[PDB]
Amino acid sequence: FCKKSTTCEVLKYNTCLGSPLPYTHTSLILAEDSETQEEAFEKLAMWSGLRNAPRCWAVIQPLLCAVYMPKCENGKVELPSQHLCQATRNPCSIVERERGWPNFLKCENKEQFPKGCQ
Ligand code: NA
Ligand SMILES: [Zn+2]
Repeated sequence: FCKKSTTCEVLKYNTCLGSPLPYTHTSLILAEDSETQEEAFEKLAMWSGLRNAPRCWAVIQPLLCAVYMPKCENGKVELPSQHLCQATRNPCSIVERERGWPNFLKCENKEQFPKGCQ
């Protein structure tokens, strides 16, 4: 329940939004707007507008990477934490005005963002 069972695929990129990754396997099961890694790349660049607000970017960048390019290992993908999600709501509240959060990026989604597994 802190992880989701899935089939891992080899990462086509070694970088998520500037950050080098310490893993080479991923899954697209968490990003409900992407079916391929090439689509996840496109959607990730779409979120890169939040760079102009450092206090938003500091928390939203690790979260988006945990959703779009998460670590897959031994048939399981890791789930992003509820604490990390809630930290984004306030400094990134501009999203609510401009487009709103997708269901897979809402904190009320307890199966996507469970608490405990930090
Ligand atoms: Na998907
Ligand atoms: Zn491998």
